This record gives sequence, C-alpha cells and structure tokens, in this order.
Amino acid sequence: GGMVAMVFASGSHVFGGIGSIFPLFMMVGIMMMMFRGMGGGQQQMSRPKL
Amino acid sequence: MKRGFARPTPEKPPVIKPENIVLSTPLSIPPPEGKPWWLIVVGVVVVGLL
Repeated sequence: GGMVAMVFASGSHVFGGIGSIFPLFMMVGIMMMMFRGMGGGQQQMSRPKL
Repeated sequence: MKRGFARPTPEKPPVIKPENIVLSTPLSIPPPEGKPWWLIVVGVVVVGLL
C-alpha cells in the first residue's frame, strides 16, 4: 500500500481507473498464500493422502 | 555253450546333493508423496506481476 501511496503522492496518477487492476490482483494473490496455504509434515492429512 | 561271467561288487554311482533355497521377497511400491504444485504456481505469478 505504501508503494501505491508513494506513487500517488508523487503525482503520477497512473493507478487511476483500470490501471488499479495490478495492485488489486496482487493483494488477492498474497492473501491466498498467507491464510490458507498448506501445512508441513505435522499435518499428515493433506487432501491427496486422505 | 556259453562264456562265464561273475558279477563283481557294484561300482559307485554319482552322488546326488539336495539343496534348500528360500526365495527373496518382492519390493514394495513407494507410497504416494505429493507436492503442493498450486502454491509455487501462484508464487511465480505474484513475483511476475510486481
């Protein structure tokens, strides 16, 4: 968010309108990895083994 | 009239030697370990989108 904010403060205004799709998609991809993700050997019942 | 023939002590026949053999046990199929393929797929996209 700081990177997007820094560019906005500088006055580029490139993320206005559809350009914003780049930050938006990235923030979604990061969310998928940190919240669900996958467990290690301690969580033996990974979907393919069960 | 016939020729005489006296049977001597029998000559030694070739000795038979038995053998006890226990078969090897077949190999066991490696159980199905599985990689979290989707996780690394999202990764190269996020680093690429940056």
